[PDB]
Amino acid sequence: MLLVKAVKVLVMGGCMLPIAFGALGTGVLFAGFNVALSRNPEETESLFNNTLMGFALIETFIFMSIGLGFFVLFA
Amino acid sequence: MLLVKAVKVLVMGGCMLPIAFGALGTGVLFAGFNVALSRNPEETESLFNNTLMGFALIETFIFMSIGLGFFVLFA
Amino acid sequence: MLLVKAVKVLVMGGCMLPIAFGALGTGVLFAGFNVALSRNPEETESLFNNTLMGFALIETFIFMSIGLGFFVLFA
Amino acid sequence: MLLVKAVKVLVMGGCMLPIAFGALGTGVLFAGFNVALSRNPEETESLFNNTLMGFALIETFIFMSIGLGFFVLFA
Amino acid sequence: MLLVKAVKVLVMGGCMLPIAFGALGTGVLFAGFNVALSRNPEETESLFNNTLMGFALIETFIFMSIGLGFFVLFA
Amino acid sequence: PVYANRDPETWRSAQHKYSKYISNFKSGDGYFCIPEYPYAGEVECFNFFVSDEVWKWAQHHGALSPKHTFTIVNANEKFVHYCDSADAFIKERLEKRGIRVEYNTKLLEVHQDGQKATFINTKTGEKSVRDYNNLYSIVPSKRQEFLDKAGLTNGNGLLN
Amino acid sequence: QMGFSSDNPYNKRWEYKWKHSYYTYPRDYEHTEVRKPQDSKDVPPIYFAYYKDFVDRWLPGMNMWWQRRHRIFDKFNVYFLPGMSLFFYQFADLALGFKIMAAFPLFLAYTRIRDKTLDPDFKETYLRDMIYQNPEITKYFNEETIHVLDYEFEYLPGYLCPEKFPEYQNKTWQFFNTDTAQAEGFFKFGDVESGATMTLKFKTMPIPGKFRYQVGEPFYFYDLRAEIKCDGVYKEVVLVDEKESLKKIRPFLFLI
Amino acid sequence: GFGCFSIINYLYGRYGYIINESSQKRAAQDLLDNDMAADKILFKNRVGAPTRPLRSLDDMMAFLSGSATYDQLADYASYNHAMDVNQDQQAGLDSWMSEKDKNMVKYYQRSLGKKVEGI
Amino acid sequence: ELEELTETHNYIPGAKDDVNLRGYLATQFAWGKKVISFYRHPADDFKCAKATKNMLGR
Ligand SMILES: CCCCCCCCCCCCCCCCCC(=O)OC[C@H](COP(=O)([O-])OCC[N+](C)(C)C)OC(=O)CCCCCCCCCCCCCCCCC
Ligand SMILES: CCCCCCCCCCCCCCCCCC(=O)OC[C@H](COP(=O)([O-])OCC[N+](C)(C)C)OC(=O)CCCCCCCCCCCCCCCCC
Ligand SMILES: Nc1ncnc2c1ncn2[C@@H]1O[C@H](COP(=O)(O)OP(=O)(O)OP(=O)(O)O)[C@@H](O)[C@H]1O
Ligand SMILES: [Mg+2]
Repeated sequence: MLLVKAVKVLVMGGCMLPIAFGALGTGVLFAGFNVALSRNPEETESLFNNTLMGFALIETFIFMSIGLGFFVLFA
Repeated sequence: MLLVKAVKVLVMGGCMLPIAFGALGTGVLFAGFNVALSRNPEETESLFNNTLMGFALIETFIFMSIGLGFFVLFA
Repeated sequence: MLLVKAVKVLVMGGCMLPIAFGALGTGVLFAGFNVALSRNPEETESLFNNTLMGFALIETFIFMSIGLGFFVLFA
Repeated sequence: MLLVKAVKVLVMGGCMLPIAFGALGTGVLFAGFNVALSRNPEETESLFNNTLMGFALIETFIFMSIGLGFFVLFA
Repeated sequence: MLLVKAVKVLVMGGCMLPIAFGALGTGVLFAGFNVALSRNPEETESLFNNTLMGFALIETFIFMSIGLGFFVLFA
Repeated sequence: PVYANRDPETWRSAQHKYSKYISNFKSGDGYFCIPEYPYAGEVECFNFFVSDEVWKWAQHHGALSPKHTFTIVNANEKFVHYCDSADAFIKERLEKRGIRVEYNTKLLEVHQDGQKATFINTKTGEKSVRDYNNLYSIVPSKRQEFLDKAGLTNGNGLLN
Repeated sequence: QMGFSSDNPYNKRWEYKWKHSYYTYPRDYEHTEVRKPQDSKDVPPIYFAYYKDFVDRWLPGMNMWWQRRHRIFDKFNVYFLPGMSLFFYQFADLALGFKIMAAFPLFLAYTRIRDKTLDPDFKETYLRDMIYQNPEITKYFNEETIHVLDYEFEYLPGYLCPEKFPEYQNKTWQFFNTDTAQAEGFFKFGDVESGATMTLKFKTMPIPGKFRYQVGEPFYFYDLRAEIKCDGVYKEVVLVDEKESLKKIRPFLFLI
Repeated sequence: GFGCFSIINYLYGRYGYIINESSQKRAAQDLLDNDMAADKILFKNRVGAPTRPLRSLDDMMAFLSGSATYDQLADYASYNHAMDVNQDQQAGLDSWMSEKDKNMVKYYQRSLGKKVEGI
Repeated sequence: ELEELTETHNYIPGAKDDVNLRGYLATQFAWGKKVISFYRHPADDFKCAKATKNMLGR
């Protein structure tokens, strides 16, 4: 119990890995949105919406991990 | 016995590794969408329809990992 | 004995590494497909064909490892 | 004995690492083949052949790794 | 004794790391060849020869590692 | 169904006709022609021993008609000129397998319309016409004059 | 001969080809004349839809297998596959793999019995393209004015003469086949514009094409003859002669 | 394929001892020989727990090559009370132990359902 | 006419009308603006399937 609990909490730390890759995926995404915006600003709003939209797909994995994290942390 | 259990949970944490790369792969996919959209927005629908399709395959593997995750945790 | 089993279950977890690279590798292939499409959307057919074919080889390696995983887990 | 045996099966798992990079390497190769095609789709057969050839060389490493695996697993 | 023998087997597995990067490096090189080929396919023979040469130099490092592996495995 | 020893330069990477000589021999008369010595590919291009084994299977399950004919048309008198041990072994093995041979006969013309092959017996100077359905020939060589005009070759046309 | 035949009088050479969109079968068979309300039975009996499916779909399907039963009596279907099924059927209770390896040879037999009992269908569009390219036929026949008076096409039984077709004297091929897979038939044609009639006799056999293992054309016309008859002129056209065709191409000898 | 795989899996169940029973008897006594050697060279504290397997290289191998070495140490680390006692010893509270206190882990193993003798 | 549609299970509105004006009025702001194809039956299925050298029929 206490022995397995120790590795349980350790696994919960692993959930902070997507938190890292999600940040990098964000920095890269908005970079493409900016450079792409400059080449064709006529559709700014279109690009902008798709930008945040894409980001929503990033925090997806984030919440999924934390959910899976606390789950195995107690299941 | 108790050791393999501590390893079973440890492996279940590793399942959050694709959850990390899936986020990064998304920011890259959506970045290409913006640049591709700014390049030729007249063909948005085609460029777009292919985007979600790719993403569907992306998180499919993510769910697949969770499958093997709970398997080794209970099998 | 017991430890060798503990390592076997661990090696089974390592199989989720290609699962991570497959997601990133997939986002990249579909990222370029978008841009490659916007550059010349007239050739949707050929480009799209090459996408899934490439995707096949990508996922082929994914399940190859999973097969290798269960193998070492019971052999 | 069992310790050396534990490392044997452990290395057998490590062979799945090139499998991950082989998946990523494949997406990059085909992503370029797509872009390379949209640029000048006149050379489908040429670009297509050069693509699969490079992919064949990749499987050489993949199979080479697995070969090294079973070898070290029993020798 | 048995411990150093175990590490010898462990280092033998480490040789699969260049194998992974060698596979990824192969896809990258051929991707550059494909795109560089479609842009100027008239001189395919030149680009083609330079490609395989690089691939040979890549396997050079690959074979070096394996050679290094068996060396420390028995020396 | 006319095949040769080398591939022309007009074939692309998608043409594999070379590999269909043994496969696509469902029936008919087959002729393996050898030109007059000197020629290139004496022993490295002799594929009449693999075809026999592959065609022995076709007769077993019916892929190859039972009324077929395969004969080796050798313009020369011996297969290996500068090695009697090898040539004696070949002629010994060809008979053991059941293959027929015709010496002093060289291919002369090929009609692509009606599949007619014109052979000529250099010994008797008698030419004949034979229907073919799977024809293989080793490309014949030819002496270059610039080496004879300079007075370097000797006889056949090889360097002295 | 057409194996699949119901009591329906019309379109006998298309009964197995036509895929109707009916939920069930029509109350009566296609009328050949205008009938009276009392000639037919209102509100047909109970369980009529099931009866029709048996006499219009099941029964003519079994009449096809019975009509061409001589093509499935090979030692492979008769002894080998049933014997293979009994060998594993004795161990069916030990594991599931025995149930499978015992039923597979039965599913394999049904597939060979299924394909071998079907009516032999040649590529009729290839045929009409061949005769309409001949000038001696287009002089009296045209697709806009031609009509069919009779049609016959059936497999030939047993092995043929072992001098014209020595291929079939192969004990390995005989183990799988009792028939030749060749077919013979004719076509009774008429032209309503010119008033001409001709009997288009043809013999077919399977041939290999361009590949090693697969058949190219299961029904290749190696003999195609037309005996044209007009007001007072009789012509005999030979589109494909067997003496010249059998010297170039040989049959295929299906296995399995 | 399923037919062959499902069959060989049965023959290996019904039969199979014809060729592997020797390797099983070999690993049986071998698993007892290394266990017997572990008890000879291993630090057992006042309770039967190998708390110092890293004392030397031979102890590390004897601990890994054993079957019960993982259990005697895991069941001890899982008993919250025995770890509470150890936490007190580290702080400076220690004393002598009776025969009943020495078996505190054996009582814990028995409660889980383990078959332990010598209480 | 309404009975014939019901008895033939042509219960897709406007399928047998050459100009399904009612369908255009209902799709003026629909996503993927489309009207039912002419004489479309809810039971017909023209789906095909092929196998090629490549996967997924490509
Ligand atoms: C020891 C006992 C023997 C084993 C018992 C086996 C029972 C077999 C009968 C029940 C199974 C029915 C399954 C049918 C599923 C497919 C539908 C179908 O039938 O398609 C027909 C199809 C009809 O054609 P079709 O449906 O493929 O396409 C028709 C195309 N159009 C519409 C254009 C016309 O024909 C066949 O499949 C071939 C005939 C198969 C015959 C089926 C088995 C008949 C068994 C006869 C002997 C039974 C003796 C017992 C009687 C004793 C006296 C009481
Ligand atoms: C409470 C009563 C019960 C209600 C039951 C459900 C009611 C359903 C109401 C009808 C709407 C159904 C949505 C269908 C999608 C219509 C939009 C569309 O076609 O996409 C075009 C869209 C929109 O194109 P557009 O040009 O028309 O609109 C663009 C919108 N703006 C203007 C804002 C940009 O474009 C696409 O091509 C996307 C293609 C993907 C569409 C995804 C379809 C997924 C669903 C299909 C599977 C469903 C089968 C379920 C079977 C279950 C069997 C058990
Ligand atoms: N080009 C095609 N593409 C897709 N499916 C096809 C094609 N040709 C045939 N099929 C399918 O295979 C079936 C059989 O084809 P087949 O040519 O034998 O029909 P057929 O009526 O006998 O033609 P014909 O009258 O010329 O003899 C067809 O009913 C069809 O479902
Ligand atoms: Mg037909």
